[PDB]
Amino acid sequence: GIDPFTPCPPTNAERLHEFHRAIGAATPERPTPPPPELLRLRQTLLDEESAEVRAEIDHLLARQAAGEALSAGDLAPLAHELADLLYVTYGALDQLGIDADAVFAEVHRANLSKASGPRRADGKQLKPEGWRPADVRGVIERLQHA
Amino acid sequence: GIDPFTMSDLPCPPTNAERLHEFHRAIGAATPERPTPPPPELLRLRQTLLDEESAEVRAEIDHLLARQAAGEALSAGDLAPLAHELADLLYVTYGALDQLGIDADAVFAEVHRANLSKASGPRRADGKQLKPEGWRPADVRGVIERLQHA
Repeated sequence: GIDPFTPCPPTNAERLHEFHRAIGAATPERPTPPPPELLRLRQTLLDEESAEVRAEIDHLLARQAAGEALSAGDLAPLAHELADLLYVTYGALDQLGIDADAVFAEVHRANLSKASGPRRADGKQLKPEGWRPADVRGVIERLQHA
Repeated sequence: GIDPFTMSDLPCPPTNAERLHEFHRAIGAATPERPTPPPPELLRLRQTLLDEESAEVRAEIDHLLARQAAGEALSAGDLAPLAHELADLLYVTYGALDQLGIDADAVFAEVHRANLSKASGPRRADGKQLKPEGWRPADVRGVIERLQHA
């Protein structure tokens, strides 16, 4: 039964669950339809961070257009903003009670499978024979019933 | 090292960042291990990918909101398109970091540390989060400097 003889490192999705506990945002374990106020907030957070990343890439491109060879350190603001974007993307999934890792694993499976196809002469990736799309409707279902 | 008794299946799954590194190897595009300034073509591609995916997520939230405005009660299944698109957004955000040779997990860990620390602050009367005593901002420059070395 149970006796003295009776732990993977946390993932970034799991970090968002810890964060939302810390800010008192009590987020659900299983997929949960959100109130509209939550959707609007998540939209705003995504729009704001996306714009920040976009602007930073524009700034790096302008420096390159001027003849600059950027250094690694020059990438720090962009890297920071990309991580902030992950933070609000994971954040939206977590507030929806949707396991980001489970959904991501399915999208990764379909993308990796697509990568095994040939390329067109012009370089476009083609799908292989027997390629199955990501079935995210199926993932949501399994999360509801586990 | 390894022997007839070794268990090859790892006790822990790859991180999503690690999955992007695997993806890039699969498309021929074998990306750098350390921070690497990109050519402008690479930045333009990553920008387009982010713009397209963020626009898809945005429109899908708009559609959910329209249905709620109409009096509908969303089901968990109604969230699948949005969840798919948020995951695609993760895919191209991690993809950008991986193409820059920047370990997304190391940068995220620092952002997380600072955000979690801020969450330990008090709230103002109107609920605005305040920083605690001893708060230190995310030092992503320092992370990038460290990633350049063994």
